[PDB]
Amino acid sequence: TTTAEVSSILEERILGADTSVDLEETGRVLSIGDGIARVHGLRNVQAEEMVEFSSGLKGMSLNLEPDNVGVVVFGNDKLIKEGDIVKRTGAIVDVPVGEELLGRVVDALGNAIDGKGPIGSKTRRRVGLKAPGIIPRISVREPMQTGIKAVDSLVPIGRGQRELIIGDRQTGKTSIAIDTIINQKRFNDGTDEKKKLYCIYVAIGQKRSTVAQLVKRLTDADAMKYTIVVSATASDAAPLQYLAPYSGCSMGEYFRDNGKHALIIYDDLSKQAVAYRQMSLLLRRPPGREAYPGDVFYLHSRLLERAAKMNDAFGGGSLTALPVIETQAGDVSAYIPTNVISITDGQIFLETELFYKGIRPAINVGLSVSRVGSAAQTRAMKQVAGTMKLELAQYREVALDAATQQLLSRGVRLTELLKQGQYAPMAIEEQVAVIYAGVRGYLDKLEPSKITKFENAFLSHVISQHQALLGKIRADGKISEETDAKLKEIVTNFLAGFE
Amino acid sequence: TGRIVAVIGAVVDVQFDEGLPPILNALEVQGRETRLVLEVAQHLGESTVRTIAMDGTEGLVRGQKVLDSGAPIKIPVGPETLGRIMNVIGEPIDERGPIKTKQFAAIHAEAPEFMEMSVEQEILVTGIKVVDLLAPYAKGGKIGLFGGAGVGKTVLIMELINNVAKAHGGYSVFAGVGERTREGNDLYHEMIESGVINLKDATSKVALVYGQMNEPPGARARVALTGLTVAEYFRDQEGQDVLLFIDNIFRFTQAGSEVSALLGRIPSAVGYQPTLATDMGTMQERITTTKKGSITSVQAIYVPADDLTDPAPATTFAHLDATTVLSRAIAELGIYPAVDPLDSTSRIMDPNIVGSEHYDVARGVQKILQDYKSLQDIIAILGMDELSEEDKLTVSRARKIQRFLSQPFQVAEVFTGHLGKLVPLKETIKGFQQILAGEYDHLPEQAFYMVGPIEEAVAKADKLA
Amino acid sequence: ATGRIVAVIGAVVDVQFDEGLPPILNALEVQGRETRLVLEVAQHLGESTVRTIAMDGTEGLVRGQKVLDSGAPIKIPVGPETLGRIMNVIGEPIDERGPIKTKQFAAIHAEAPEFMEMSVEQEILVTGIKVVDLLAPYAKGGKIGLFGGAGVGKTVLIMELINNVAKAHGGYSVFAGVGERTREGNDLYHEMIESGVINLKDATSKVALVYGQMNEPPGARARVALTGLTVAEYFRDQEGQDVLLFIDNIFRFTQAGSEVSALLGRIPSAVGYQPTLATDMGTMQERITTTKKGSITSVQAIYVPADDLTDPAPATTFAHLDATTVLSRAIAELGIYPAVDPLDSTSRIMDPNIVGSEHYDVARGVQKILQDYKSLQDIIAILGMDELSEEDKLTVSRARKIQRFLSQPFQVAEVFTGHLGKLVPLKETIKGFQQILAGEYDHLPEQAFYMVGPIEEAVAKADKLA
Amino acid sequence: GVRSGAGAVRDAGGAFGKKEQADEERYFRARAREQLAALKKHHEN
Amino acid sequence: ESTTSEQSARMTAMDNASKNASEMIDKLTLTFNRTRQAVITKELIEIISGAAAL
Ligand SMILES: Nc1ncnc2c1ncn2[C@@H]1O[C@H](COP(=O)(O)OP(=O)(O)OP(=O)(O)O)[C@@H](O)[C@H]1O
Ligand SMILES: Nc1ncnc2c1ncn2[C@@H]1O[C@H](COP(=O)(O)OP(=O)(O)O)[C@@H](O)[C@H]1O
Ligand SMILES: [Mg+2]
Repeated sequence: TTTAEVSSILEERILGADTSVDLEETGRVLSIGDGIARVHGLRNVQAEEMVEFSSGLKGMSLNLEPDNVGVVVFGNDKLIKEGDIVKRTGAIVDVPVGEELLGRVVDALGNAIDGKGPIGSKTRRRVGLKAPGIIPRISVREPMQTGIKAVDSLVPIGRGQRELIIGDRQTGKTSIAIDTIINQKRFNDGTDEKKKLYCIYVAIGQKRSTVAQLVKRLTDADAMKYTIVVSATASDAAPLQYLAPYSGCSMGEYFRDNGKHALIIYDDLSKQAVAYRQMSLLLRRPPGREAYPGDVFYLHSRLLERAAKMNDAFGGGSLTALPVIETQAGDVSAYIPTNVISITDGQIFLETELFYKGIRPAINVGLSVSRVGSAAQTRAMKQVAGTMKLELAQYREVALDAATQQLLSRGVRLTELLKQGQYAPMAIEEQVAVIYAGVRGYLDKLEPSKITKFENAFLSHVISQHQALLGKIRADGKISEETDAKLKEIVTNFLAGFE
Repeated sequence: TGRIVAVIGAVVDVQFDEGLPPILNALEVQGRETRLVLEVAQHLGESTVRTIAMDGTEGLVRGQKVLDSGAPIKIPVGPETLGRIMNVIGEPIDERGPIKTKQFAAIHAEAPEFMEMSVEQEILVTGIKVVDLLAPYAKGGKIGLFGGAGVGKTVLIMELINNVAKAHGGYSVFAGVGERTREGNDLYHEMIESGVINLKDATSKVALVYGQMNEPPGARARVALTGLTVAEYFRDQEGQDVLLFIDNIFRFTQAGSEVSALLGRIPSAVGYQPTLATDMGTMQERITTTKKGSITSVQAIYVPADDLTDPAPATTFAHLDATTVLSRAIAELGIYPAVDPLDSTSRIMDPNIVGSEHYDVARGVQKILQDYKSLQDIIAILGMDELSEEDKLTVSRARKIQRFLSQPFQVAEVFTGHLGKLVPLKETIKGFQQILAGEYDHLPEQAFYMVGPIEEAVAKADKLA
Repeated sequence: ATGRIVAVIGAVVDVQFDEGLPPILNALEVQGRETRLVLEVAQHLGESTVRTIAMDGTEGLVRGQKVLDSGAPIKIPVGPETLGRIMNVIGEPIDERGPIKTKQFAAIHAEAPEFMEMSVEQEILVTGIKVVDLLAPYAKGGKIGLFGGAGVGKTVLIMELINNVAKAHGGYSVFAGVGERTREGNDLYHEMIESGVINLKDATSKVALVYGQMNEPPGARARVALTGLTVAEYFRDQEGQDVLLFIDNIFRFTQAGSEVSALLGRIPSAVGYQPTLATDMGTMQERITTTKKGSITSVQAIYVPADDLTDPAPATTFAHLDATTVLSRAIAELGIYPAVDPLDSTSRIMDPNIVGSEHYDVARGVQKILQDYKSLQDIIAILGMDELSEEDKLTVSRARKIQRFLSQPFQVAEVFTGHLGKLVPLKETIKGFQQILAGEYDHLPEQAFYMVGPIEEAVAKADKLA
Repeated sequence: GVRSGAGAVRDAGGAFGKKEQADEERYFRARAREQLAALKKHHEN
Repeated sequence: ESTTSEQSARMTAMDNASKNASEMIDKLTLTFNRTRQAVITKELIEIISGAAAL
């Protein structure tokens, strides 16, 4: 038999009462279960069209069978029963978009969950738009300062790039993203209008309490006013977690297509992959490696490929993506991690060994790369970071001769220099000066355990009285010869004073 | 009222005429001596709903009438559920008469909304020095209690219940998922002896929810939700800092996998249900800190094949906020409680949450213990005279610390005759800070064994010689 | 003949025709869409109903929508006018430079060259890379594969091969980007514009581009490789030219087939792959061959899922390659770039009659000493270096020096490491490896051979750290 | 929990198993040579 | 002097060998867990496919 060969539909046909019910635009649920609802009717429904149930839940018409329609429910299937009336909305599944969502904590479908009122959106954008082609894109040029010394120095992230934050549990993957969100405040407050970065954070499957605490952290740092929090937590149904990344991706595409720059944080894309695997298995589709569907790579590719940098012909906007992949026991060579690595333009490994030893952030500078990051790096930061990277690589190579002893000492000093606190992103010029201090051999004399104290004092000293030099560095974008001499003099003076 | 059309295994299909019950609705089978509750899981079509059974399906005849209760499985809840044992369907199984309460609550409830969630991490002071110092329990968090028998896990559970009842004035719920009947009876009588549950007056502090291993997988899949509903009543209608216990979460995952397999759903990796993450989330997200109160869950964990990367332990760790491991080696060393000071970790062990002083003290204690491990290795290999004076003083301080972590328990007073101590967090921090500062280096090693506040340690030192 | 859409499940659309069922592999245009959605017939399900694979997104398709049969397979513009242009799966110019005005069109699906048309001529394609030239030399007009995991160097290696050969190649070149990063395609397009291999002003361009990327639906990604292959076939056959066919990545073709076969209604094969995993791969690959009309020197990048060479998709493709280059993540961890595995990369022209006696002897000696070192690695790992014999220590030192010396900087990788790319000739690397095996450089440090080109650079780097 | 047993070095058939087999064979070849020499000297009597 | 030095060096070398062996043991344990899970998943997928194709 078939789904619509049920006795009730047959009775409706033979009795001739198939005229009163509107089968063209509405439908009745034949069988709700396993998260997929079969609907009889909706003859004029479209593929991927969003349909709303009687209870209030909305669903996406995935399978258009000859006799029925397979609708995935964006919510708990308990509220859906057999015989419920399903009606079309006449639109492919979309999400409210615009600047009215800035500062709003929304769910996968754009509904506000912060209790601050309805979203005042005026335009809706489809969640499954194709990524821009070859022509509309241009190479990544503008930098995207994260505020992390290790990131902005050794693994620079461009504006429009896709950089993966990959690591194990409790390795600071979320902390890097949060600091990046906070770091943009300096650019957003100013009137540059080309360095503003409207951040977006998407929570996929993580705890509701964690998302609430993240929102509290952003509000306390006055960073909520330019960020959008799309929440699809663990309690939310699997379709919501599957759809959540695409909703935030569309929200960022709005900024991308209007000449503005946006940042999207796909936190826990692995949890989205797990949710999609659940959806596929409940649909009885052939599983593959690790019981995953065969199209998980497409699932992540059609999402991350939308993040790109547009040329001046298409407004010159951009959309930077920082997906987060959770790895088990640091297994980089796993299905989902390797799929995401094959998509992103880099990775930031956060080894649990370094995190345990106290190296926070736990970036594995040996294995962390950024393919298109060198072009999108400021000249002064590049000048210091090239030498820093060379010295760190040489330190890693050797880790009793005088030369190798000096190399090991310099490497230890630089490693202690890269250590940074939480929720305190640094300005680009401040990082340039700090790295300049270590690179030019002004820390070889100090004991390694005193380097952090030295930096804490040196930041305060420079940011207070020597503001002119930092402003000159920020305006120029490079460390000039006069700038080099002045910075050398002041760092030597402070080193003498520090004692 | 429907009729049974399929009795395949524990999966029973009921066909209704007038009104199809929604999913997760309780169906009561007629004509049976003992209540048989069926939970609707699917709508198969043709006015037929596929249900899983909460009891044996023998004696079911195609055509038996089943009544739709109109709501999910509703359990008796209230202050009168304390000191009682109830199964998944809420029936009392302690043979002490019906549990007479005022209101019932459905086990299947939505997680608290985003606004209801608290936005500030807060430490739940358990009164235990080792726990409150090195692996503090976040209020509304989840704790993974590692270790099995021979390490006093049940004693620790009873002492946690007693401490939370005495300090925060909050009751506790023990939901045994797949718990052995013999071990269930032993725990019941041990709790009776400890006084955490009283059979005479209404001073009991634990509400027991037992799903035994001989029950169908559907029963063990919802026993955790039953206990969680019992805790939710206290959190919401009374605003207490409830303490939920799940022994253990792995059997909850196994019951979920069995239930999914019975419904003919293609399994995920390592033979787990496709809805493993979603079911675990729906269970755990109700364990949070609302504005009225909070629920803190101390869930025992069994790691299958000793593989922390298996889907069940990984999904469980995804929700954990702290871990307490009871090492048999520590118990053999004579330190009770047997919480391992090194392997136990807490996510809230951060200066921004517990304060700079607490974080510094805990980090110093852990560093001294690790240095003691290294020096003990050296002493095992070389001689004790090889190490310097600094190494000897660090060894002495670390021994004093690891004997100070031991603490008498009120629940064990009747056995060992030693009065139990509820050490406040401030006293614990101050004592360990003073020990690290070398203030009490002249006191003997046994001066800190099985004492509460450091004042009792100096008193015991005075008692010695 | 016009049909009506009956089923829309993913990228698979089922169409029922009142009369005139279109044959298999026939393009069907869907009427009523702003874009051009074209369906490729895959099965005749009976009851005058066909099952099709869509070449674009199926969003907005309504059951009963009118779709018109084109009466022919998917045809693309082909000819000299396709050089210097970007095409999609169905031959639509996506470089917004106007229509591709070619005098003829070619069907996407064609039969592979027959047995008699095959050619057996074998030469050596010196690519200027030490590892490739020494151990697994490439043959002109022979299929080449670049195996590797995720981020091991496949794209960098294929770009280096392009920079080395295609710019100096007299004939035309065809690049087919299948399931790769779109920004990589944009970078390649701009690099070829800057280098002059693609000219936007006059008809002097030498390379034609076809791009179906990872953003495309699985139907598109399963046929873009066929589009690039068809362009290469035209350039090989109807013009008698020597053509380079760079494909990256070719595994996405198999992945797209696996994605669509689940909906097509096939019992899955091992690791959830399609049962027709080897048949379609063979049909696609055997068309990429050197016939007697012309030669297609093809370089194909093959993704290796989960770094598992035993996966069916990277396992069945070994039989279709003359020269195999297997990158490894473990080598890339040691910093040896390129990450070519010297004990897993093989070539068919590695024979003393073809490559020369000296070359074969040097390559075999290098492989032997590397295998001996790898066998000794376990004892070194557990006990220590001091437990080995003196000859064993000498072999370990020489093998580590060889491992360092295999690494070579790339011109395309200059912007990454800051080291100038080096293009060694075949004789120079032969002499260098022969000298290293002989023992002339048993006094230099191991690091003297790292990221250098000719052995003269190694000896001029050794004395720097005197 | 995964555990091991006795005589698992040769079962793996790795470098250490072959090393142990070769060492045993080389030692017992010498021992057999010595025993053969002693037996021949005895048989001469 | 030689026997004292030899015993000290023997102890140090055996300790280093034990540390290296333990490191290899944990790496192989992770690999073994991955392989075991993969085997279980593969066999279950085969069983499910065989049942569904019936
Ligand atoms: N730079 C830092 N310095 C110090 N502590 C840090 C730093 N970054 C993160 N942490 C600590 O790490 C812990 C949690 O880190 P975080 O949530 O960012 O990691 P994660 O791996 O993304 O987590 P999860 O998988 O739980 O979402 C907290 O205790 C926090 O204090
Ligand atoms: N020859 C090389 N020299 C230095 N680094 C390389 C080389 N080849 C690859 N890489 C590293 O690999 C990355 C690019 O890998 P890619 O070629 O994209 O692999 P895949 O195509 O498999 O993703 C770069 O970030 C670079 O650091
Ligand atoms: Mg690539």
